[PDB]
Amino acid sequence: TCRHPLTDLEANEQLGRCEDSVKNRFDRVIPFLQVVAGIPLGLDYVTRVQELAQSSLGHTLPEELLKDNWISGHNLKGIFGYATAKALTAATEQFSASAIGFFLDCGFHAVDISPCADGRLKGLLPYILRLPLTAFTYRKAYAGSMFDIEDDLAQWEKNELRRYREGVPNTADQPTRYLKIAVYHFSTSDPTHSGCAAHGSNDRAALEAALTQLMKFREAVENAHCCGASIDILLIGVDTDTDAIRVHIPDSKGFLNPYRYVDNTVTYAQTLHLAPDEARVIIHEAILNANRSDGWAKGNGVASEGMRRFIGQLLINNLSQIDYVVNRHGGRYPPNDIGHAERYISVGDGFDEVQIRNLAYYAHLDTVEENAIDVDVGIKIFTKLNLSRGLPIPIAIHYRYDPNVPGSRERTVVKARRIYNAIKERFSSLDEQNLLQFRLSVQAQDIGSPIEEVASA
Amino acid sequence: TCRHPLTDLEANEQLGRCEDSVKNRFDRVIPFLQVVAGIPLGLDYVTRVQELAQSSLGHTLPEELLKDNWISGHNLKGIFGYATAKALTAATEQFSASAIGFFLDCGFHAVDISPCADGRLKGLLPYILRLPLTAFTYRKAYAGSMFDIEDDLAQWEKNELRRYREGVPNTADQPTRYLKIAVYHFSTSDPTHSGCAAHGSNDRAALEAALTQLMKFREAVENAHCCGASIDILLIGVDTDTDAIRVHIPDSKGFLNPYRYVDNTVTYAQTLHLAPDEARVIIHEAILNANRSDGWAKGNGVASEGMRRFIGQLLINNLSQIDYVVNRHGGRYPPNDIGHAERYISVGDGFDEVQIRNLAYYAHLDTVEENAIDVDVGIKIFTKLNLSRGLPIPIAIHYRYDPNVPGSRERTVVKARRIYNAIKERFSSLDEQNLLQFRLSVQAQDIGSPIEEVASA
Ligand SMILES: [Zn+2]
Ligand SMILES: [Zn+2]
Repeated sequence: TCRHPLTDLEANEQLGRCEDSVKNRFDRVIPFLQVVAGIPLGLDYVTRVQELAQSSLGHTLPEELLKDNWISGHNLKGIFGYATAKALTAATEQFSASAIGFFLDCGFHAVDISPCADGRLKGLLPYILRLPLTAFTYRKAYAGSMFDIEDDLAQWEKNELRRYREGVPNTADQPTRYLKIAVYHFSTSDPTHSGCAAHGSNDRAALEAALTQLMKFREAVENAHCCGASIDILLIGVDTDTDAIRVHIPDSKGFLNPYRYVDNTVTYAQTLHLAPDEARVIIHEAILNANRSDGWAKGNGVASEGMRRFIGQLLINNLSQIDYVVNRHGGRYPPNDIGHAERYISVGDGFDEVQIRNLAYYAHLDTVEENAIDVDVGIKIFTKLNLSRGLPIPIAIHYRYDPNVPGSRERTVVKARRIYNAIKERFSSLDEQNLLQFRLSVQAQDIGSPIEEVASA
Repeated sequence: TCRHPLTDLEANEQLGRCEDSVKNRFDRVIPFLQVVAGIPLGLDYVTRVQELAQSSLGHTLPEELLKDNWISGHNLKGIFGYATAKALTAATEQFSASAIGFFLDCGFHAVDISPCADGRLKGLLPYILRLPLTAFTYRKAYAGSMFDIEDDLAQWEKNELRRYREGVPNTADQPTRYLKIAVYHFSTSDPTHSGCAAHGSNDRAALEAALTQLMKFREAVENAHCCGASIDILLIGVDTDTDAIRVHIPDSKGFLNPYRYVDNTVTYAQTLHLAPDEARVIIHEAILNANRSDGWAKGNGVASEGMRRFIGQLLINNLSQIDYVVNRHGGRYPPNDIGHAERYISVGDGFDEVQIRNLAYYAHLDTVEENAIDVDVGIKIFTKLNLSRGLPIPIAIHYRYDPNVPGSRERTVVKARRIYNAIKERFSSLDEQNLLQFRLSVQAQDIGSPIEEVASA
């Protein structure tokens, strides 16, 4: 078990430290609750619980959570909800140009990544791809990578208008394109149970669904606008057991083949014992041989220089993540980490500060009526994850708003409260048992904006 | 009672003929139902009902509506729903460049009108303003003229991108602007009961709400984009009793004063006995005196030539509608026509083919969860309008889709069925009594596209 020459050691250590700290903050709540349940409800109950909470979780608890526990029993569910919300707040607060130039040199003025809403793909940008979130990098996760065409088209139009009017990334005459990346996931160890649940854990079904959505988006962009407007499409598959990516190389015209791809597992295997420059040569030629391969991978021409450079950089970055997983877990995630191990249900736009693998179940929705199935899937997952142990389900309803648009924050807060009430009236049996805990938050759309808590009522 | 020299007589006759035909098609159903209720449920019930329907409504009825009526009683509610749907279909089927040049000469490359969702404002474009619906004219009605800023901003961005890329209306360097018109309504005879129900029938409240929304949209456009991007705003008030408009004249910088306006009632009064050219001179100077007036109407500078020409054309067009109302109803709508007299509830994008005053109650919504209050208001209105007489409430769920975007039609049909089910589960008491009848339809976003019925399940 040696180290790859291209591994980013200090970045790996930093990422591991952040992951460990956040997961520990979320996980230490349960032992504290178990200790609390053994404290008699005497006259010293409140003081003892408060000092124990200060010693364990680093914060105290509101007296309303403990004031009437002597007559109403231990308020373990309320303490759990409060502690989970505090852990999420602490994680976000603790988290809180070169990428644009690199994208421009590769021939793109904007990169749009649409991975699956699976929790195992949450850390796709900071861990698997090592791509920072910039003003021109977007991450819109959907269930089964089934991203919506209309909003992507609107984003494309907005970016093109910005290029035409101000040329913020670059002037409109530059021959750069809009890059849309679709990410599917699969499990090598358990293909039939640990795959994409949106497609019945069928690897090829997820692959073809993502490819079809990419093709539909490209054709919609072509149809909606004239003068030969077009976009570039990229397809990436992630093995959730080893966090290794296979990138489907487009041909000269940009079409993607489900069989023409570069797999980073064999690349890591065959570049382990070489030297940095030689490994870079290896991946540079390997992209070419994969793109020029025949048979089922028959492709017309070869991909552009920018495409190949971008894919090579992606593979080099993913090598560090493969090495990170090998170091931390001996080459494969533990059996508990292979499946669902989420700590809370994220509803709305999600958090850009806690992009950690298998931390939360994300349900991209603006209305419960439109995407109820995501909420039901999350509740079903947490029924086994949490309700089996008797713990309540924590739900963070987070939304982003644009401060430039007048009245946007109030509308966003109203939307958050509406979502909270809709999730309340559904699963009303779980509500009556206090098995659902909520926290509502809003944030400005700018990167690094503070997160503001809002009252549930 | 003489005729205004500027009245468009043949256009008035044509409009009156269409209004009469559509309203008669909708209204003749009830007498037919009353005749049907007197037919004994013998062996000749089906044949007699079918021949009566052919003689009266011009179409037959499905046998399933009448096959089991002998044991289940008269199916008057089902026949009512079917006949109302057929009447709407007949009206739409019967309904089924110069404007762009006129807009360009006035300095606008796109006109966006956002009237109140009141049924009395339904015929605002073809009757009150005489403005045809073109590829660059949009009509987005909202309750209380409370139009949404985000979609308007998206439409502005799309239009500007089209100008920059292809210059379909005109090239981007042309000094034209995007024109946004907000229309509020008021009642002269019954100000406190027949005003804007979204603002408690308060005229000044509706005026200031519309003005505030226009100002918010202008400031949002200014903030979201640099290089001094801006839009033009116009405010119009409509007296639903006489269909007369007062247009608030902007000053040199485009700001609007709630007190600086030209009223078309006094204009019609003072131009009745003059000649066409003299009347045109009168309205041309009247715009100037109103815009230069002082006191509460103090404004900085005078409006541009294009603005004044557009407002003058609007007033000249509205003169014909004032004359039309004077001819048909003796100067004021009948007391039954002053209030609510709608025939069905339109849910979704509405119909561009039946723009007739007080024909339908429109509820602009994509989700019942988001805009439930519109549905409740419509149900409350039709409880007095229809449920008092024992008739069911007819609801047309209509939506528009873009054929260019792949999979758009299927998504739209799914959305229509979802809306239908959501309205079904709400007001379930009305559903169980068969007091809600539905028809679901989709249409391509292009003007003049056919309307396609879809099954409720
Ligand atoms: Zn998935
Ligand atoms: Zn109104």
